[PDB]
Amino acid sequence: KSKKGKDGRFVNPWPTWKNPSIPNVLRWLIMEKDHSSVPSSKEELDKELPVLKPYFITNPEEAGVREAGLRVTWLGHATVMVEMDELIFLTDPIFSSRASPSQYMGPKRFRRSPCTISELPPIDAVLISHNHYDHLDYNSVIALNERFGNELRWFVPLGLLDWMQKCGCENVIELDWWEENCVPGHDKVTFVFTPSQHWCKRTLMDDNKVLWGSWSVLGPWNRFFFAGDTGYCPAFEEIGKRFGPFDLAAIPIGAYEPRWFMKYQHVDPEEAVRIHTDVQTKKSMAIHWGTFALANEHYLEPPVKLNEALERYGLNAEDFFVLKHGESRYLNND
Amino acid sequence: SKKGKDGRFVNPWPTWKNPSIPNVLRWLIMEKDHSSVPSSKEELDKELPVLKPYFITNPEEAGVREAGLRVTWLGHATVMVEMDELIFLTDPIFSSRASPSQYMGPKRFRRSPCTISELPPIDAVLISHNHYDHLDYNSVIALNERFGNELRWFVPLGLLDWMQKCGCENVIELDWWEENCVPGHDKVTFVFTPSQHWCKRTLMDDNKVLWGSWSVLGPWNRFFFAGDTGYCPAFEEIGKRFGPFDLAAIPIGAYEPRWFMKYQHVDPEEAVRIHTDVQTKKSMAIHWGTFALANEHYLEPPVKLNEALERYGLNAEDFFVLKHGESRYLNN
Ligand SMILES: C[C@H](CCC(=O)O)[C@H]1CC[C@H]2[C@@H]3CC[C@@H]4C[C@H](O)CC[C@]4(C)[C@H]3C[C@H](O)[C@]12C
Ligand SMILES: C[C@H](CCC(=O)O)[C@H]1CC[C@H]2[C@@H]3CC[C@@H]4C[C@H](O)CC[C@]4(C)[C@H]3C[C@H](O)[C@]12C
Ligand SMILES: C[C@H](CCC(=O)O)[C@H]1CC[C@H]2[C@@H]3CC[C@@H]4C[C@H](O)CC[C@]4(C)[C@H]3C[C@H](O)[C@]12C
Ligand SMILES: C[C@H](CCC(=O)O)[C@H]1CC[C@H]2[C@@H]3CC[C@@H]4C[C@H](O)CC[C@]4(C)[C@H]3C[C@H](O)[C@]12C
Ligand SMILES: C[C@H](CCC(=O)O)[C@H]1CC[C@H]2[C@@H]3CC[C@@H]4C[C@H](O)CC[C@]4(C)[C@H]3C[C@H](O)[C@]12C
Ligand SMILES: C[C@H](CCC(=O)O)[C@H]1CC[C@H]2[C@@H]3CC[C@@H]4C[C@H](O)CC[C@]4(C)[C@H]3C[C@H](O)[C@]12C
Ligand SMILES: C[C@H](CCC(=O)O)[C@H]1CC[C@H]2[C@@H]3CC[C@@H]4C[C@H](O)CC[C@]4(C)[C@H]3C[C@H](O)[C@]12C
Ligand SMILES: C[C@H](CCC(=O)O)[C@H]1CC[C@H]2[C@@H]3CC[C@@H]4C[C@H](O)CC[C@]4(C)[C@H]3C[C@H](O)[C@]12C
Ligand SMILES: C[C@H](CCC(=O)O)[C@H]1CC[C@H]2[C@@H]3CC[C@@H]4C[C@H](O)CC[C@]4(C)[C@H]3C[C@H](O)[C@]12C
Ligand SMILES: C[C@H](CCC(=O)O)[C@H]1CC[C@H]2[C@@H]3CC[C@@H]4C[C@H](O)CC[C@]4(C)[C@H]3C[C@H](O)[C@]12C
Ligand SMILES: O=S(=O)(O)c1cc(S(=O)(=O)O)c2cc(S(=O)(=O)O)ccc2c1
Ligand SMILES: [Zn+2]
Ligand SMILES: [Zn+2]
Ligand SMILES: [Zn+2]
Ligand SMILES: [Zn+2]
Repeated sequence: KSKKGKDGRFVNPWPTWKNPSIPNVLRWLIMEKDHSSVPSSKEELDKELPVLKPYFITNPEEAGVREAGLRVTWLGHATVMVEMDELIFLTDPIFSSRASPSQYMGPKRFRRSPCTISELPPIDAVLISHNHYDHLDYNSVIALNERFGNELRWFVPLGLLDWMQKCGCENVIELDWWEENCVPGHDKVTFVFTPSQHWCKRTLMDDNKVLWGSWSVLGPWNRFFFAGDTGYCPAFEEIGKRFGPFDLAAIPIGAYEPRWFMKYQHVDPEEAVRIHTDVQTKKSMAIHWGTFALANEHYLEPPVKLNEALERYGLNAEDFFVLKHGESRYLNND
Repeated sequence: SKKGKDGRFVNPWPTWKNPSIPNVLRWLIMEKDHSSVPSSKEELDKELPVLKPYFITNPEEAGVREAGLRVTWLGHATVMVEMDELIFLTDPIFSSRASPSQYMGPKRFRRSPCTISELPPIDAVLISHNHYDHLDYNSVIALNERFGNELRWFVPLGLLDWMQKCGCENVIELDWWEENCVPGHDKVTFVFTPSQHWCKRTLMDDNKVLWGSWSVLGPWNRFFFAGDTGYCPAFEEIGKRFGPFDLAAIPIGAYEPRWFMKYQHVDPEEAVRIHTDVQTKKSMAIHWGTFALANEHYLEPPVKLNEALERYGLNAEDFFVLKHGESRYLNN
């Protein structure tokens, strides 16, 4: 322990130790989402954003990794299924149509989930970046703990242990910044909770009662990063130094409109490539975007801006790629 | 005329039927005890396989026109019927949970055979009553969003406000024994007909809106849809005014325990009794298999229906149960 940014707790709750943060939010009702991307008749969306059928549906076998490499599947938004070092773990699972506490108001995904809970292979762990309704889905937790359970190791930030138990999960681990743990079975892999510049909120006045963050999974064979939700911040340089080089990093590239406002909690594609450089990863996956309209940008804009920023930094789509809904990708290491 | 209409108690709608008795006491702490226990995904694939509808692989097989009659079961009471230049949906529920909340309520154990975007052009939807497993807010939004005036909403008395607040302009409030039609081709008639059930969505809105059943009289085929009901008269009356019918969709589920349910939910024997009363050639067996709204085994209703069919001198052909997503072309 020499020079890591730690928490990061004001009076009772946690602010971001990062300097760029400014405290002023006015939340989500009808206001900035509105319709400035204008998703048209679904056939348009099928052409632009085709939802694929994941490999583990047609071929339920083959869903391991056979050590060596690293397989990844994008299940919309921040839902990512990662297979490595004899483990298959999900990240920020959202399978409901609506990311909201109500059934009558809230952002409803314009792209259906590539698969269902019953159809996915045996999960060994779930990673929760923060507690927002588009990353933490009550019904999804219910489904996973109904099919899985005790066998499902939930890795959550500080403050969500109570919530997880109230949902009905027994194998739950609260982690603080730079804290680590593992799956009981496979001790060779370590799951570390690492900083991020975001916030937490589900109800009134519980703002930041629970922590946010990012996850670093250190296997013997593969190293993986998952940013979650964040604006640009110096803690990703710290992550790239302490850990790294990583094999895959999942970086949000969406919901970066009113930068003047979002920039403190949401990178844009330029800042996303900035993250990719910071974390010292070999490859990066474009998560967020494409699933929910959580900001004002055109729903196809973030990939275009990502390619522009990639060219800016002298990189190619190979280094930082965007998948289709349900598409998979295998990556074998040196 | 003999037609038994009704009614208007000193405040809400009665059933006016003799058998009605006090039997409500909402199911939030009532028979929650789930003793049918659907589980074991292996059990669900074998027991209740969800089929993939024809209009998925061949969306153009919209059928209809052919003088006959096609039906597709999309779980619970959600049924798509195509005949006599019409494709109309009935009691559409596509959400997982039939509840006003996202945290409590009956979550279907058999997911919907298809989604809203995948179905062919629907010309009409029929709403039997306002319960959360027959009237689904999100489904209504979806259809009036993909569709608009291109949707004939037929609702009981008291539901016009709800539908307009949802955003539908093509809505018709009916009192049972009243008729109407779809603008384009008026040759087909939609009639709201009696039934023995109740209505409730919130606190103190008990029976503010009517329940009932639907009779669709085309030039070529006549079709009945019961909706939700316990056994009561007027099914003979329905068989009298119109009929003989070609198809009837009769609920066969959510009947146990009997002492509580008999007055608003038929059992399969009473379903066969309805089949006889209404004068239909064939029957489709709706409700059941999708949501657990009672204590009976989730597989029991088909067995009890076949037992009652043998009982009443009828064959499985006369009263058939489809699989989830299966279709059937009842011609002639
Ligand atoms: C706009 C209405 C009331 C209108 C009025 O009477 O003026 C108000 C009353 C309830 C308010 C919500 C309460 C919960 C939230 C509190 C946040 O700190 C701001 C966003 C939310 C989601 C609020 C949004 C909005 O400010 C609402 C919906
Ligand atoms: C659902 C009831 C009324 C039902 C009825 O009496 O028929 C209405 C009455 C007051 C309504 C709220 C008033 C403040 C807000 C107004 C916004 O424009 C939409 C969100 C809110 C938070 C509304 C949500 C909801 O639409 C409420 C709670
Ligand atoms: C009970 C009706 C729906 C009735 C129906 O569909 O017939 C629903 C519709 C809108 C819902 C409200 C929306 C705003 C609020 C959302 C909160 O997360 C819970 C409390 C409130 C005040 C909700 C209470 C209740 O859940 C309402 C009023
Ligand atoms: C009330 C139901 C269960 C009711 C039943 O037995 O049918 C319970 C089951 C799980 C419960 C939730 C667990 C997670 C959350 C814990 C919070 O500290 C309060 C809100 C939430 C969202 C809870 C709300 C509510 O208390 C729920 C949904
Ligand atoms: C009104 C009851 C009961 C009062 C009590 O237990 O003393 C209280 C108990 C718990 C309260 C809820 C807990 C979860 C949420 C906490 C938020 O910070 C504000 C909104 C919510 C949704 C609260 C709204 C409401 O105020 C509740 C439901
Ligand atoms: C049992 C609790 C209260 C617990 C206590 O006694 O402290 C009570 C409080 C409010 C009650 C609900 C009120 C609305 C409904 C009234 C019906 O007649 C039965 C079902 C419902 C949905 C009730 C279910 C249950 O009877 C609840 C949830
Ligand atoms: C989610 C809040 C608060 C949780 C917390 O902050 O600790 C809890 C506290 C009070 C809870 C309610 C108490 C009465 C009811 C009890 C029933 O068995 C389930 C539904 C109801 C309506 C409960 C729903 C939910 O479980 C509530 C609203
Ligand atoms: C706002 C939290 C969700 C918090 C979370 O998801 O973490 C949810 C969880 C349980 C929800 C309650 C369930 C019972 C009631 C359902 C009604 O139709 C609206 C009012 C009540 C009292 C609900 C209010 C609100 O919708 C609650 C309290
Ligand atoms: C409050 C939102 C819309 C808010 C917005 O436009 O941003 C509105 C939009 C549609 C509204 C619903 C329409 C159908 C119902 C009408 C009832 O008489 C009251 C409950 C319901 C379920 C309404 C609840 C609430 O009033 C909703 C959900
Ligand atoms: C707090 C407002 C008062 C505003 C008004 O006078 O309209 C009241 C009056 C109208 C109320 C709604 C009317 C329809 C529903 C009646 C239910 O039995 C409880 C939930 C609902 C959804 C109510 C929630 C809430 O109790 C509201 C929104
Ligand atoms: O568990 S799943 O089989 O993966 C699952 C879970 C939910 S739910 O989380 O919201 O209950 C779903 C909700 C919808 S809907 O359009 O919003 O009604 C559709 C499909 C779903 C599939
Ligand atoms: Zn967020
Ligand atoms: Zn987000
Ligand atoms: Zn009913
Ligand atoms: Zn029903």
